Amino acid sequence: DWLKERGLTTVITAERGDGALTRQGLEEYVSDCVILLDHRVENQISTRRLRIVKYRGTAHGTNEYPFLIDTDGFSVLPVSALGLLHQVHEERIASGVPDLDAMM
Amino acid sequence: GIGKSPTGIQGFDELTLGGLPTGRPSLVCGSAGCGKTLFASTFLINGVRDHGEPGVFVTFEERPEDIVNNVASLGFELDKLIEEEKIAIEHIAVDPSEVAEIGDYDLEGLFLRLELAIDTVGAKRVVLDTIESLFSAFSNPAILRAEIRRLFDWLKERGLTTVITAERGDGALTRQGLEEYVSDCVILLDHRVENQISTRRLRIVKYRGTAHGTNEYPFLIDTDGFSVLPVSALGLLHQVHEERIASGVPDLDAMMAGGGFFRGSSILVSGVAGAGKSSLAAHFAAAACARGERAMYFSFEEAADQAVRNMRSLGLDLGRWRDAGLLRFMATRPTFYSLEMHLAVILREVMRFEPSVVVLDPISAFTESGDRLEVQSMLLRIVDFLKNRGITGIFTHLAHTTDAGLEELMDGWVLMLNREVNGEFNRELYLLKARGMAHSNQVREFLMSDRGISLLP
Amino acid sequence: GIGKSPTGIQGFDELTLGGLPTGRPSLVCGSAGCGKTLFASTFLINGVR
Amino acid sequence: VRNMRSLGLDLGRWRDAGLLRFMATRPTFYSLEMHLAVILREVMRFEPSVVV
Amino acid sequence: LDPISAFTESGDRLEVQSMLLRIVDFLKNRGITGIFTHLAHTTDAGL
Amino acid sequence: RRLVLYVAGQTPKSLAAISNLRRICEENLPGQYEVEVIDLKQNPRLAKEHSIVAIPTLVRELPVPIRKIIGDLSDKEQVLVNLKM
Ligand SMILES: Nc1ncnc2c1ncn2[C@@H]1O[C@H](COP(=O)(O)OP(=O)(O)OP(=O)(O)O)[C@@H](O)[C@H]1O
Ligand SMILES: Nc1ncnc2c1ncn2[C@@H]1O[C@H](COP(=O)(O)OP(=O)(O)O)[C@@H](O)[C@H]1O
Ligand SMILES: Nc1ncnc2c1ncn2[C@@H]1O[C@H](COP(=O)(O)OP(=O)(O)O)[C@@H](O)[C@H]1O
Ligand SMILES: [Mg+2]
Ligand SMILES: [Mg+2]
Ligand SMILES: [Mg+2]
Repeated sequence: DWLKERGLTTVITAERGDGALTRQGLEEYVSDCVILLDHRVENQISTRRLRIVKYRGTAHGTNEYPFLIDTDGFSVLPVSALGLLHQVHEERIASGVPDLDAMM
Repeated sequence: GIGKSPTGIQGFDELTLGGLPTGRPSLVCGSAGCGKTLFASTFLINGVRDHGEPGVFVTFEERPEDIVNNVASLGFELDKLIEEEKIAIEHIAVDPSEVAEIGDYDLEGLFLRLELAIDTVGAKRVVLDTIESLFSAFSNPAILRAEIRRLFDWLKERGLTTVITAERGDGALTRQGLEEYVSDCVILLDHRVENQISTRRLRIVKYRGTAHGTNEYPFLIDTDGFSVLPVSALGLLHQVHEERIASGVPDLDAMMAGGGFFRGSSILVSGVAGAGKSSLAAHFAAAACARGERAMYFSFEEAADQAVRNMRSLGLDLGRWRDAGLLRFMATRPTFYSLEMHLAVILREVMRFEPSVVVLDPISAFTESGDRLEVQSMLLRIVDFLKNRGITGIFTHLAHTTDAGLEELMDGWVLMLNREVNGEFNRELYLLKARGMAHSNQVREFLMSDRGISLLP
Repeated sequence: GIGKSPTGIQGFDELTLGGLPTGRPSLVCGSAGCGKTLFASTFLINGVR
Repeated sequence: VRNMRSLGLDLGRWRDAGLLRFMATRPTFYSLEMHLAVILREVMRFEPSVVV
Repeated sequence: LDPISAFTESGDRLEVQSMLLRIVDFLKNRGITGIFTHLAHTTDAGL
Repeated sequence: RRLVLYVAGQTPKSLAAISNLRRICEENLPGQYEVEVIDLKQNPRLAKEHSIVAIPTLVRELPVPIRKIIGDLSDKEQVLVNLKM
């Protein structure tokens, strides 16, 4: 209440547990934004996923997005950000095979 | 029959055969993030703004600022609806720190404040949010049990329509045993992830007093709010027309009696990659536009500019019609949205534009977006919506003949073949079926060029 | 609309439509080794830098 | 009706005289049990000689 | 990219398709000419 | 030295509450603080203004940090210990 009261942007780290997304019931308290990070192994291959369980106040992504930790740090290239806005060009490229190039 | 209160959500209302029961409590169960609070909020907002019923929102955890901000984005104005007192918000918060319990206590202030709000707003609808904090605050469980049993009895006793928000838990649909209490209507909201794709479903577990839908209905939360387009509402009542549509290919049009396929029918264009399904769809759209009619070309494979300069080689100047404002391009990838939002966006834009020919290319792109049943449900809903609106639907599908079980409805079928014979590839096309008319049964070889698609003699 | 604080992570920011809410608490859940501590660390570092 | 009218079968005549019944129900409208129940109930009520 | 089919068993079909779609979209947005080599067994992998 | 007692109606709980308040205040100790009794039924609004939920309630505002006691004040010793300073 005091952090909200003086207006700071706060991020809380909590463990998952066994029954719910938290073992100490901090979900009871923080409901403005809940982000679940998972690290699951399938066929011996382990992958890291991120999910926005509940973000109160506006729309957001709801799928599980695989993320990566690299030298830069967190990197997330969601497949839902791709758009069909591709500027086309009227030039031609040379394959290097004259016969194939002339065929078209 | 029994009374029912509409909740604004058309799909849920028609699923329930009128809406939630009037004068009885309703339970909304579901884990965090399912949308119970928004469900109650739209309940109250729609009741006040469409059916003239004042509302009261008694929240035990969230503050009024949070309650208003949650729905501020959906387009409602709780600030204005309170600024006018059509919905009255009561933040009933109890702090156990300064509470010491000696003797027996009754939650009398709860009743007094709730009655004051009801009389102030002339309320008929009530929402009870996060009633688990009430149990968590006080220590004596029996007193709280008796008090809210009296509260529910009192709400029924003065005849208000109440909706209660409850968490799910681990064993049953509720963790505090509010099912023991509320059995008039139970609605379970679920948010399940499969193959990394998360979907939101609604189910009416128990609705006492009349029939209702029993399946799990996938719903969506959008700018409007809750939207539910159940697949069980589709009906086979389609007004038919005796007019004909022009495909834009004179030879193909003459091949069939009457000059073309019947208007408002579903036309499938099947073929292998490179057959010319997109070319035929573009021909249809351009022919529709040339007559002064509107047309939409939903593309899940190409951008607008790329499609333009692909068709400009065939001579179809789609830029002219798009620039004059008679042709619309979407160019949306299958993975951009979920199936529900794909359906919703298609329906919304089709309704807004009011076109005469809608070309979906290709319907096979949604193959791996979900299970076969979900994609089939989306396609069936789209086809039924178009047929009810009386719009000519041109669906392009890729071939590997039967493709995905959606040919089962199509009125007309055009198969385009690109065969390898005699050390060279030849193009052909034929009408696999054309309902309600006689048509040529010849595999007419054609040859696409700058003048367009032209069938050989 | 509501305020939002970017966290440096472009993908997460565009997923959230701006980032985490400003002036409100955010919960990061996950078992050991998921990356909650690093999430918070880059949050602070990107916010400052 | 207008698909069969091309073949010459004037189903409108028999439907209008009251000797032919059409249901036109989608598979997903009901569950399997209610599909069966509706079919049985209407067949019993109408008492026809040919069900297609 | 030679060959795009090499990623067949790296994961499920959906994950590999997501990776390939992201790569193709990135290249097309950058306006680079992408030459992908795939092995045949015609349609190969839905890409 | 001010105390407020919120009750509702001629309820057995509220009547016993005020009677027990009389008893603990008089027999146990002198008149260190002044009591004011408010019956909520006539003014439901005041219930919202003071943020009252469970009847009966005994609230002290003399110290900066508020303190409430919920119930009918049956335990004399516990009530006195909670109100002692
Ligand atoms: N000017 C032209 N002259 C002859 N053939 C042409 C011309 N322009 C395009 N084509 C043919 O059109 C073919 C593409 O047709 P189209 O895009 O309609 O096919 P499609 O079935 O929709 O393809 P896809 O499976 O890629 O979506 C090209 O492969 C080329 O063979
Ligand atoms: N503008 C919006 N557009 C789409 N979805 C929204 C919007 N605002 C909120 N939501 C959805 O509402 C959910 C929270 O709803 P709410 O009912 O308040 O929480 P809960 O489901 O835990 O009761 C979020 O997880 C989010 O998906
Ligand atoms: N330089 C690095 N490159 C890639 N990954 C790293 C690097 N440093 C740490 N990590 C990852 O961070 C993880 C621990 O992150 P941290 O959030 O501190 O623990 P937890 O996830 O338990 O809160 C390690 O399991 C490791 O995979
Ligand atoms: Mg909620
Ligand atoms: Mg195409
Ligand atoms: Mg850690």
